[PDB]
Amino acid sequence: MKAKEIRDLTTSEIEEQIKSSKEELFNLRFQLATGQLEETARIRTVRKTIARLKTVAREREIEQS
RNA sequence: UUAAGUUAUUAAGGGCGCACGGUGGAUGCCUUGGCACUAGAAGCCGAUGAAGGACGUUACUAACGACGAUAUGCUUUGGG
Repeated sequence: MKAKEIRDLTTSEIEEQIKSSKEELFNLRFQLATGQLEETARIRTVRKTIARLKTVAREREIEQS
């Protein structure tokens, strides 16, 4: 998910998306550990999604001040 | 046949010369790194936590670089 859609989302939606993305990342890591993950690029994709979500959240809580 | 006399051949190995190899890294050529300077700029950083480090971050990750739990990177504005 890109920064444009992230900015479309609302703050509560940003937090929920961060939670679900972190849960997905955890599941991906566990599959990788157990040897059940072939599509390894998903880990990096989700990591960058989380980074973008947090970036937009920080932008909002900065511009509020 | 005898006697007297003379002189070879031998190379175990060695010497000189020659040929062919090996080892070794000189020499020639080369440059990625240095050395001395010129002109211009700049001449401080730090409790808003520095210099320098430790430990981590990748699908696989021992090391250097980069980066910092938003980690082998995030947003934005321009270039291409």
